[PDB]
Amino acid sequence: TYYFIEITIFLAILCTIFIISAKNPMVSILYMIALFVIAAMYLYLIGLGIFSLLYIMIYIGAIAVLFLFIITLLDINSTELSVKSNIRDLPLVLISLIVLTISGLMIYSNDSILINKLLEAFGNDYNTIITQDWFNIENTTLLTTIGNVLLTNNAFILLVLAIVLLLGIIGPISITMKHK
Amino acid sequence: PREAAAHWVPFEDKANMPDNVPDVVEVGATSAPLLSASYFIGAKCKPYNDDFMLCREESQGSGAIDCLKEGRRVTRCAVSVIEDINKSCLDEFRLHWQCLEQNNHQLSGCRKAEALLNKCVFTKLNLEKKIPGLRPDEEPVFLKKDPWIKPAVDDFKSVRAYAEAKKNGTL
Amino acid sequence: MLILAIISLITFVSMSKLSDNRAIIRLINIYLILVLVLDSFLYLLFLNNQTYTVMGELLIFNSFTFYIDMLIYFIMIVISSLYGYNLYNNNLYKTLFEPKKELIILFLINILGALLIVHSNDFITLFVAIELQSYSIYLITAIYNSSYKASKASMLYFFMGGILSILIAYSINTYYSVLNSYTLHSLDSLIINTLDLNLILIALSLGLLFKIGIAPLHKWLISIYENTPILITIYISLIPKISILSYLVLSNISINSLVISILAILTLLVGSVGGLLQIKIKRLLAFSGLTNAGYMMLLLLLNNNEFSYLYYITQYSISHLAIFMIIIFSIYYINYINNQYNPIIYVNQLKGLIHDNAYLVLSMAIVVFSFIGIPPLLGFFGKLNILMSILNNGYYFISIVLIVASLISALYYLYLLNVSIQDKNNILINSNETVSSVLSYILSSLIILITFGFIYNSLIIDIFNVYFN
Amino acid sequence: MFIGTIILVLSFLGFVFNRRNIILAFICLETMLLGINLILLRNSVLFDDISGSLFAIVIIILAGVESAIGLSLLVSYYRLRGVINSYGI
Amino acid sequence: MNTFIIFIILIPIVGFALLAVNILLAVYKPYNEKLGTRLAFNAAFILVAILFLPFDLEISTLLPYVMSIYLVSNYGFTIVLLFLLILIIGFVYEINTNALKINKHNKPNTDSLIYK
Amino acid sequence: AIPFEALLPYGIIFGLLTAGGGAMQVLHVYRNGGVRDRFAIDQWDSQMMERDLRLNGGQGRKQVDQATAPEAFKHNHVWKSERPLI
Amino acid sequence: TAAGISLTGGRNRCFSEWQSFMHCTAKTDAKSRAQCLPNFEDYMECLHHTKEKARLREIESVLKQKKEGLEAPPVKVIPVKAIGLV
Amino acid sequence: LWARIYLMPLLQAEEDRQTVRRSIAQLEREKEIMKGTGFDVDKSVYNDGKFHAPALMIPP
Amino acid sequence: MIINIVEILIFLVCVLFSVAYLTVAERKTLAYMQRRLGPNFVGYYGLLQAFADAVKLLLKEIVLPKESNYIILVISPLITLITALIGWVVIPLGPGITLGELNLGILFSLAIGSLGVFGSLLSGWSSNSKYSLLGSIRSTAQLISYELILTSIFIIIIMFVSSLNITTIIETQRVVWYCIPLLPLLLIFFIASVAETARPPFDLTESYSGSPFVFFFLAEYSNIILISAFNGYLLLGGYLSFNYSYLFNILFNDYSYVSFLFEGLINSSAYAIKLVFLMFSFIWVRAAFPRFTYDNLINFCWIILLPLLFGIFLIIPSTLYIFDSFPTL
Ligand SMILES: CCCCC/C=C/C/C=C/CCCCCCCC(=O)O[C@H](COC(=O)CCCCCCCCCCCCCCC)COP(=O)(O)OCC[N+](C)(C)C
Repeated sequence: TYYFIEITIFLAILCTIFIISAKNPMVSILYMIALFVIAAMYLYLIGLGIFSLLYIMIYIGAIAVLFLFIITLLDINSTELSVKSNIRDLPLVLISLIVLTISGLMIYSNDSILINKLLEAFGNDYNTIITQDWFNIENTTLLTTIGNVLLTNNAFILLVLAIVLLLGIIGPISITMKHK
Repeated sequence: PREAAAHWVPFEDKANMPDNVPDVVEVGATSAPLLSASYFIGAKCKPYNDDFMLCREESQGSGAIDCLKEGRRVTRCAVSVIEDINKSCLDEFRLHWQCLEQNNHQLSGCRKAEALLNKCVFTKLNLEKKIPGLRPDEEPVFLKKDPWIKPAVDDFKSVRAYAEAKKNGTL
Repeated sequence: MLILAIISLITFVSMSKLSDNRAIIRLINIYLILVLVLDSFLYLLFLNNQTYTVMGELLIFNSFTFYIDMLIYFIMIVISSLYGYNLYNNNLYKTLFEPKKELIILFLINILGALLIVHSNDFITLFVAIELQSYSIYLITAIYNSSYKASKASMLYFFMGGILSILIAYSINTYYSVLNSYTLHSLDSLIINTLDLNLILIALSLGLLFKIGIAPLHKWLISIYENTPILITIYISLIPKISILSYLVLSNISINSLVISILAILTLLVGSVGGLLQIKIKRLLAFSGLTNAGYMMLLLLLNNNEFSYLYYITQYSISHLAIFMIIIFSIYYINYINNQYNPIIYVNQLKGLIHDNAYLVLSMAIVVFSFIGIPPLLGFFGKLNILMSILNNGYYFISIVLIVASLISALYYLYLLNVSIQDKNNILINSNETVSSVLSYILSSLIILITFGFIYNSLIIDIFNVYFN
Repeated sequence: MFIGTIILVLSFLGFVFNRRNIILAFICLETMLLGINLILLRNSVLFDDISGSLFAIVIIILAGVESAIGLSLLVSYYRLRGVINSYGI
Repeated sequence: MNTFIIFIILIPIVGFALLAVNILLAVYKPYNEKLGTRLAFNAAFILVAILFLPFDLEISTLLPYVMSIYLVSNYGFTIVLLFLLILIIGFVYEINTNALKINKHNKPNTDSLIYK
Repeated sequence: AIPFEALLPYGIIFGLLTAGGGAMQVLHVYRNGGVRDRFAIDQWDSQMMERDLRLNGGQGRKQVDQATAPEAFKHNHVWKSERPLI
Repeated sequence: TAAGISLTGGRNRCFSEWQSFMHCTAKTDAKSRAQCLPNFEDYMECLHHTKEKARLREIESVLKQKKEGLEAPPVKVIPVKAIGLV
Repeated sequence: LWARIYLMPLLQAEEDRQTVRRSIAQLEREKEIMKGTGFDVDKSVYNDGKFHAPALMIPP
Repeated sequence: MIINIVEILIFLVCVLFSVAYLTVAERKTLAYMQRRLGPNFVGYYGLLQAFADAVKLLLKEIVLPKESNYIILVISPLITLITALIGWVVIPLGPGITLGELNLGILFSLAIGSLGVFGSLLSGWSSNSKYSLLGSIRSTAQLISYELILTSIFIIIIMFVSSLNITTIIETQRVVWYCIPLLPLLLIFFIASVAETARPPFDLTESYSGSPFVFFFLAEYSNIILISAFNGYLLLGGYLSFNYSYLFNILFNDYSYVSFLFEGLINSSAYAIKLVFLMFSFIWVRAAFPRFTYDNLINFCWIILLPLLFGIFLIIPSTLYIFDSFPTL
């Protein structure tokens, strides 16, 4: 049970390709819900069990529900993935795939050197040593510290965020009412 | 400080202390005896423990190696407290931490055994259980009569010993 | 005190009827005036470039940012006067210049999000404020929803703002992955030498800059500015420009960058020669904004660029504001009103404007020659003080490209003049109803600033010398 | 960093070469935000701090609000045109 | 290897088994008679699920606070008070505007009977 | 009055959940070795449980109380080596 | 801010190197910053472990080519079932 | 809470001695690995002279 | 490994029997409320009738219409079956007796309850008819609208415990239950629980064959007992009846397997008697009341219950503030 992270990486690739090539618009949206589940798997896998259920609650249970709710009672035309339509795209898809992929891998590195910048992204092989220290006396888990720092050090960010939630109330109402 | 996830595998080390540092014998008490005698370890070994953590504060970052000589003495003084409490109060110390291994190691559920243990240790080992930072006009929690938080089931050996200490006049 | 206005306002607007909207805006207009007048004495806090950080190194308040918030309030007073006052009392201008119920809500929320960018110190304050102002521009674009062009423009602006917000988020977390930090106060003159922060900080600046309309990605914004109605587009052209550029000028993370110099050369080129053969007045008017944002991308390369910036900002703001208000006024004299949201489109529709209200053409000529940079007017000293910073700091090819770009851009500025001073067959003699006293006084104030504002240059340089040094 | 980088890149290119409908563009936007989340939360775990977790919990809320705003924007796009084209807006 | 994951994998085994039992067990035998544009909708239908999400995002924003409630005592309390009241003001916007109503288009036609 | 037939399927629901809870409690106590479960475990108490598994010798929560620790206790100490996190 | 706050609310893993670098940067003005280059280096490889990855690759390159391998007090791996077995 | 901080230095001295022993063991181990080949294993990669536990071991 | 799989198939046999007999119980008490007998035709006193119905409906013809996604239409039953059943882990039948003791149990119980909306909405896209869509729209709109106030009541209750562990809440409720101070919240939570299953007090959209029917059927009553379990742990006492320390000091003398057996019997008998009274009240409110228009329902949730809930958000931390009573982790 070593290669779990590699498996989630591969399954996420495959799920995005099934997102962007799908018969029916909501077959594509169910593949997105599956990608959210693969994400939450990776987040529990890395050690963040809190966030995975936050993803399942907020992204799956509200955003995907809103999205499916939109696709139901609105009319959306769709062409399917013809080969006549989209292999005119493929040479720039290949060039931009390799370039954007390498370039996203580039900025984790500090060299003057171009491909020493690149292959330090693959210098991964060393197993981190986890030590126990007995300095912490209480059950401050991660949600507790998020609640301490949203509320003391970044209280202003929480209140500007309240203004953003207010805007998310006012705006959709203001569009779709047709006042008398 | 962070905990291991995503396929940690445990490993241990076939080695020894170097000759530079002397032998120190270890604490062999587990969590219920350690939690039982925590306040008496803290009552006797307060200046030793505080000199050890003051060492760790004073020479920052060196840490481990420059504070070994007092990490020796905190372990030895706690071992002294634990064998002291064994040879005087073995049966009710055992009564206490055998209560404590049920009830999620909650100190809230073992009041009638800890009254017996505090009385023995205070008259024979002459160490008192105190909670600091508690100003007056505030009652300590393990002294109060009819607390709101009672355990599910009181242990049978400790309520029997508590009643027999009532009728002996021990307590 | 914006927060007070929003909190008061949506409470008050939910209970008003739609008959009261215009009067509500008048109330807010006067409110903002007394926030300028009764509360600007806070400039005394910022003596000798004393800088504060507020909310735990979260917001940064210096005198630069104080000037920027004063400028944003002045412009909001002008724009809210344009919504809250009638042009004429016809049954025509009531069906043309009509505010929605929730328009001033979104205005004040956007002014809030625009202030929390310039006043920002950390990256999550920057992010949250960028999305606050971005959602507000989405909804200000989409609020006149009985219009095909504005609906299509709001959808386009949603997707093109979403990409360039995810690029900012990628750059921020990419900066976090190499430095356990959020501040650019972390940088402090030594880290930049021993660390390659070039790709990070330049990708940050680029993701911030493509929302202004810099040159490879300019056409989508020109289409949004042509498709929105004429009152909305004077606000959404100005406010993200001055907020995002006032962030990127205060934070000097692209000093002597080759990419920003490439895109500044390209911006000056494609804005000058892009709007030459164009026949719509908002198109013509938006490529002017493209060039004048290029002149700011120039100052992004600079260290210590706060005079040239702030002068050319209030220059461009007054000139921009006045040239949109003049073509609001020319709608009374055109022979053809289409398109209720956008009643004047083609620039040949103002053709006989010297024979009907010649002093509107005097107004127009003044602000157009200040766009060109003619020395008695205020735009000249803006271009002059930009050149004094470009040449001081070694950008010699950039200087000649600036000069050629201004010469090419003078053609389509003067095309407005060339159309308006011309013969027309049927001229006005006698018109019964009058333009708004309150609202033509604003245009005259904006002209008198442009023409007679060179008087106060030495006063302004001395007050500059004390509060920023 | 690999999973967040590749979901962001593949999500971006699926957004760019979308010619088939409009809601693929919405869901590619949301999966881009997911990939940004993945990269940041990994960095927070590796650096032993909450501040990446702070920016991640804030960008969750901002992604939700942008979905609500933009889908009301699509509904108003649809009000006057009772059809959504396949080629795009 | 806990008793948590046998559940996660075993509930599908339950389902896969039962719909197998029916598909394996019952008659198919269909035919034509057994087998077998777009409508418009009111604004409150789409409105309930669009405005649902900003309240849901607030409810899970309280979730970091109510776990940290002891540590931020007297201070995070007031920050949360201000947060809640800022969102209560947008809610009183929403119910003052009568947004979520679907209201009936035909009245008793109140207008009176006048003559000549 | 009271229909016994109406409340008998409630009686079987009650009996099934009662017998399930009782059988499950005895299964938990048999797993622990005669004591109750720990229903809320800290990071501190997680580290304390692994330390006591190290000290007692093999057994789960045998809970030795000894004066001074054994000989193999100084040598059976564990670090955890976690994989690259790709 | 949340400058040095960890997941448990304590100080993060590289807090002490960062606080040493800030102790450096507090008592220095510019023109004199070239001397606190080592502290910053100590911070950066605290973050990313670049020099330790280089060093461990240099030592693993040598232990791969030995027929002898390891003549040392070795390290044992256990299953999680057997932390304190013997 | 006061019980746990009475217990803290007692276990901290423990894990400190375990850290010192296993780190000096690993140091001597890679010294016994790279005998012959001229290479400094005692040298820290950190520029400060403070002691540090090693990390990032090769998987077994 | 023998231990945990025998434990989990004991838990599965208990809960999947008890969701079957809940059906037999609702028919019988609906009958006696209407002054007639329930079923007595199929068992000795009417029992194993849910078995008779399941035996017959696993013999029933499945019709996949002209209009339909076939795959979507038969795995929407399973995704609603599986997430209506997955939430049965975290409920305790005693202190620490769950199928998985995780310290974030309410976050899990709250995340699984939001996964249950899809098999309504998604299965509207099955058999795409213009009336087969907007009925699912009204269904999912009501569903999300009432899980809002469900989540709200949860977060109000966690203001007293400050822990997302579930048996920690029940051990916290030993001093007093949470219905006794917050009895309006018991009324609000009961009606939100009735709405969240779309019970026929709060039903509008009612007003397949075989496997897609029996999966929806089992998911309905598993949701019944699951939200009843949520009510039982965070609002009533979970497994708590009385002290029972004095009775044990009379009866027993030391810890034996019969004493743990007796204690588990008492704890899960208390939990089951809460749950059984709650399911009786579900059927009892089904018997007595007509149904709702969609507008009465949306007006009810968004205009009546939610402002009152905002008032509760303000009032309860303020009284935890006035007396310096903040709960510690
Ligand atoms: C009761 C008064 C209430 C407050 C009124 C404030 C309104 C804000 C309006 C902004 C747009 C209108 C232009 C006004 C320019 C003001 C110049 C100035 O003074 O800005 C200063 C220099 O600006 C700089 O570097 C560069 C600034 C460049 C200015 C270039 C335009 C020149 C011509 C127009 C300005 C002169 C008009 C004077 C007409 C009598 C920098 O900030 P300060 O802390 O010293 O501000 C103090 C102003 N107080 C005292 C009125 C608050």
